Amino acid sequence: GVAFKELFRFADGLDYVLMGIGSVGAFVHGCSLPLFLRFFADLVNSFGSNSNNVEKMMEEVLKYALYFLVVGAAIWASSWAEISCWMWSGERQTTKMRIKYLEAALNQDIQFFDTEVRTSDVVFAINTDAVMVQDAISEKLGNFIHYMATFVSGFIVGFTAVWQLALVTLAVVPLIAVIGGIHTTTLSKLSNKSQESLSQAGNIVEQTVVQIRVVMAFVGESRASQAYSSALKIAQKLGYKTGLAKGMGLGATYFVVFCCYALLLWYGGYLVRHHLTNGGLAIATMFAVMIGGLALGQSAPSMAAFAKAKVAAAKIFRIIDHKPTIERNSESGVELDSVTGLVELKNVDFSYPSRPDVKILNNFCLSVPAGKTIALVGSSGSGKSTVVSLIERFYDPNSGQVLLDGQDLKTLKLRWLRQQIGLVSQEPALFATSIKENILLGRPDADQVEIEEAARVANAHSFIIKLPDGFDTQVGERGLQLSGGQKQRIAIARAMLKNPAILLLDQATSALDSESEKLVQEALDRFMIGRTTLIIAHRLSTIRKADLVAVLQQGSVSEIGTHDELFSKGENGVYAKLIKMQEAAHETAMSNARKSSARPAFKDQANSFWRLAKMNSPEWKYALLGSVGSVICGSLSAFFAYVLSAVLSVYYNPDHEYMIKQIDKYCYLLIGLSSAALVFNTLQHSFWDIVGENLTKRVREKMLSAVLKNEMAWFDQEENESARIAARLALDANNVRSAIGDRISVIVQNTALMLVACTAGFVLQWRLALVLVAVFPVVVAATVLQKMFMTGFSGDLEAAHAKGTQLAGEAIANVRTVAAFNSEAKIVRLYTANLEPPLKRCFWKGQIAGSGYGVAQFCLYASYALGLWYASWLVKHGISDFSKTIRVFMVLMVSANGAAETLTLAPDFIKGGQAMRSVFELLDRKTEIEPDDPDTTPVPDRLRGEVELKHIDFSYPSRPDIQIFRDLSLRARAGKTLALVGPSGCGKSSVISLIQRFYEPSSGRVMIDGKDIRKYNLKAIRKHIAIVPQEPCLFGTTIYENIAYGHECATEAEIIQAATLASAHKFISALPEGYKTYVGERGVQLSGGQKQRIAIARALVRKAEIMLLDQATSALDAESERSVQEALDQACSGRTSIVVAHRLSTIRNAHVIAVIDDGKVAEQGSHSHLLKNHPDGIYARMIQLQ
Ligand SMILES: CC(C)[C@H](C)[C@@H](O)[C@H](O)[C@@H](C)[C@H]1CC[C@H]2[C@@H]3COC(=O)[C@H]4C[C@H](O)[C@H](O)C[C@]4(C)[C@H]3CC[C@]12C
Ligand SMILES: Nc1ncnc2c1ncn2[C@@H]1O[C@H](COP(=O)(O)OP(=O)(O)OP(=O)(O)O)[C@@H](O)[C@H]1O
Ligand SMILES: Nc1ncnc2c1ncn2[C@@H]1O[C@H](COP(=O)(O)OP(=O)(O)OP(=O)(O)O)[C@@H](O)[C@H]1O
Repeated sequence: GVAFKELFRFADGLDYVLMGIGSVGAFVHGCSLPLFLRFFADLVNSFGSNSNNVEKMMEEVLKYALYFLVVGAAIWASSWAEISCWMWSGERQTTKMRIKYLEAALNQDIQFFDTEVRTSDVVFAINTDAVMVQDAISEKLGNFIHYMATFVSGFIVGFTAVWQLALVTLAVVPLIAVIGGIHTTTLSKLSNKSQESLSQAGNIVEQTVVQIRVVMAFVGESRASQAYSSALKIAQKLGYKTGLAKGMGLGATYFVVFCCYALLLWYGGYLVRHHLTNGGLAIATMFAVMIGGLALGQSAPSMAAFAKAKVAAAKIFRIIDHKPTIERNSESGVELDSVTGLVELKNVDFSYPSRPDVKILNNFCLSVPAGKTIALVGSSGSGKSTVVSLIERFYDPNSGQVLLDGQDLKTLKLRWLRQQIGLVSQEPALFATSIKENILLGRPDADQVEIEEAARVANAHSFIIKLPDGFDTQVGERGLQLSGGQKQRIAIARAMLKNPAILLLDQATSALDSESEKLVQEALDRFMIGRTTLIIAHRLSTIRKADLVAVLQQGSVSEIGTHDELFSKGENGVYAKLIKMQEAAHETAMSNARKSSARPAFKDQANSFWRLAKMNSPEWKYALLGSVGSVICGSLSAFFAYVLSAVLSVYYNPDHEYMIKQIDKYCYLLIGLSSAALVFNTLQHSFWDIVGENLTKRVREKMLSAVLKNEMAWFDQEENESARIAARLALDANNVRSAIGDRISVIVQNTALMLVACTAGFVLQWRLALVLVAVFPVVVAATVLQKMFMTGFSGDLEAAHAKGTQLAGEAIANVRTVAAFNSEAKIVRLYTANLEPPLKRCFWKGQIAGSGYGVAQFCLYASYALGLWYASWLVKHGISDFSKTIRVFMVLMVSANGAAETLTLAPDFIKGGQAMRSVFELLDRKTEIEPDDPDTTPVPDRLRGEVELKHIDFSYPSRPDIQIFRDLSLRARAGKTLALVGPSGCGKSSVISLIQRFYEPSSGRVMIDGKDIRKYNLKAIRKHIAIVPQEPCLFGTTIYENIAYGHECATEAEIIQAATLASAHKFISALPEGYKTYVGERGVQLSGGQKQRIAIARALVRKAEIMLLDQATSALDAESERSVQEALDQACSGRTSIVVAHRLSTIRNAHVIAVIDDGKVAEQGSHSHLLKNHPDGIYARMIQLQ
């Protein structure tokens, strides 16, 4: 909360012009609809009280039908200057704010991102705070002068027209506005209890799409639809009451509005027959208070955005001003002439200023000679990037002088000092630009010639030519998503252009494949010529090429020697322990880097309006009562325009005895047809939600029941991942609710007006009811634009500014890399030119949408001055009179307003969603493997378990390049063991994926008991085969269910004995709730070793003859692994087993051990066989490894 009138601090001379015009021109538009009614009261009062002198009919009406065109045409230059000088004065005060919010955050030291505000929010606050400030300069101030103009002019064309009918009307507007306040709140209670329950029943599909490999493995793909049904039966009983609370919520408006014109239109009839008030002045005074009375009601939402503005701007002015203390522009600095790379650190102690007690650096002493290959290889977790983060002078040391040619870092100029030092971190940084721009961030003023040879030295120039756009390829969201080595070599070239004198490299090839890390070292050795070089490395090749090696120890330099002297010490020194931490990062890198790859016209609406509304036919008895209630509220929207009209004819009758009677009908009917509005308005909106929701639940339970029939190969395809399936069941399920439900209640009750409004037109006077019906399109159009107003034109500016935000998103997040260069003037000048095409676009939407509301409020107030011109032309030529003509006119205009307050009450159909394409694509995709196929040979009794593979070839449809299996055959015998091993990670699990029929082999037969797996019912053949997954994640339920999720039915004693045989029952007996303990992702997270025990407890319940054990290791307990295997000795009692593991002691007693090699078996035998008959193979060497 800064204040008001400090938001406008970026203002200049010209923005004090666009707010003068945006205020006065928004004041003329406010004082119009009051000063239109008094040209309407004075018209009818003169048109209707001269029924004997026809000469004072022409020059009276034609005078006031030229005060409508002026009131018309003065809403060109008062609504093409309000809407088009605030939405352009909120683009010269927000856009100049986002520039200074990036000139004063990237120009701020790193410690500001540590002890002040997080880096998670300063990337957030440029997106969410710099929009809700912009909505309080432009729109919600322009919609606030406009109301106080209507409000004050609501009470001066009011209280001086008629005294005593203004005081009564002002005692009514409370009774309306306090009921419209009940209507807006009690919906918002259910609007946040309903969708919260949908987020409860929205992750129940997320606990199946993520774990699809276990759900489709077992039979239970139906029983995880049985929860998603019953978790939405809650979401109807929070949806049925939404209609019944909106049904009475409109009913208590049409009860008060009718029963407050039973008074104001009686008390008007008391005034005329005591000679105080005419007939124009008693319908004008009645409206001009009920215009200005309710126009104060929308002055609160424009006020509420002046509360969130002044506080969400206060988070931005914290960073704008914010004096630093480190001397970046230190023009009282010194300069050198010839550096040599002489770097020394003496008695340096340093830790972070976030935990000011640690001793990360403790008397650090490094001596770097000029032009060497010195390497800092110490223990992990001992800094090992903070040491790099001081030679750059990110921070400042607590105590100790950092020497550079015998000079301190607190002497030179940082703008000049950072130019000599090149730097490559572990992960590089490339911004959403082209290629040459991401190269010129090192040095600005190089030509094209110096760039092209340098990237060729870095071995990047080859595939840049292979790119289609060359060096103008837009790297970022587009740019065909270059690989990590390709991202690496550009940043290597980004330092080569700079020509540094000192080199700093921290884990260059730590995340690169064996192909490109050779290619990097081909470029590094070219770049390490004659330069002072400090490399923290990852492999021995740099260590062998290292000149001098220093060894850290707990924040202290321990060993200072060479590559050979530290190697000659043997295991006496720490250099042998450096090997112990070396290849721990070698093999775990590209195994896990593989895991990143292994884990990854009107005929369009022809039947989609009809096939959709054909499965919506067990409920026709609830949509032929809500159509009855849509006609009755169709009449009462137009019957009210008749009573208000025909009273206005009674006021000009000189018989004060027909006037007491013929008011006393139109007051008693107005109460008698007020009680039959509230009763028949909770049938129009209540029964069009019981037809509403019971379609929507019937669609959500067919989509998930038809996603789970697609093959496993369908499910990892490009768009079918986890976060994109729940979107197709959240957007497509709710956007299809508003297509059959709303647009029968709207299309009918905007026809029940026309049979009652135009009937009064084509009975009383058949000639006036053509000209009004010909101009009847432009009236109902012009009321929609008065209702698209008050929500503001040009909404949702996230889409117009999502491209420019991405450059500020990556720049703040890379604040060490950006400040490692002097690239803090280009990220300013490139944040500019991502705004200049979305700045001119917001301009020309001002000059178009300003006039598109400008004309359509002139064609309304002109078509009133042509309707009421054809009134006096009939009276002058004796074809009609006053009583029939003004009874026609006000019916056809007040009903015309009542039409347009239907289209903006049930919105979102006029291409509100074309999502009907996305639904029927998903319900009607055809599979190739039917998971429950009728007419198939059944499963026999409890079989011997003959697993056998014959001449099998495989290829994933995601990557059909590499063939996995090349004429592979393998046979499990009648129930002993077929334990398999192999090299190169747990990708070997793609043998189990062939048995489960998750995929299809390229050639061969998958025969079981001499019978193919295409000759069984697929759920029936997935009955007898258990499977332990690799990394078990669990369901957000009880442990008692996750073990009961292993059979069709479940009994108590079967769960208890099996978990005891699983040997997890002990600590389960020591848990707080034990079996009924709530686990998953919403409660107690467990250990990975106990996650293994639950998964093994799952598989034992199946009593499966065939069993497929994946990696049962990484249960870090030598006691438990032996004891579980003792039970696993009994877990194969007459059972066929494939056991796939790592440690050879598990397969020590295995019958048939085989090795995967090049799509073929390598060796066949066991422990006593392959060490006897083929002792020179792979099976003997890995025993010495373990
Ligand atoms: C026949 C026309 C010449 C007419 C006078 C016209 O100028 C005027 O703009 C009409 C369309 C408006 C002006 C005031 C409006 C009313 C504003 O005050 C009312 O009585 C409110 C009460 C309540 O808010 C209703 O939902 C709308 C309702 C009932 C409006 C119905 C239509 C109007 C009567
Ligand atoms: N503000 C901070 N920024 C970074 N590290 C911090 C900070 N405060 C404390 N630290 C500690 O500094 C340590 C630096 O990490 P570590 O010593 O494991 O090597 P590293 O810097 O991560 O090496 P690399 O970046 O090459 O992986 C962290 O373990 C962290 O606990
Ligand atoms: N879930 C998956 N979907 C599609 N393709 C995959 C999947 N997992 C892995 N792959 C592909 O298979 C390749 C290697 O995984 P695979 O399962 O073939 O291991 P493997 O060759 O059997 O390993 P091993 O050396 O242990 O025999 C990867 O390059 C990857 O592209």
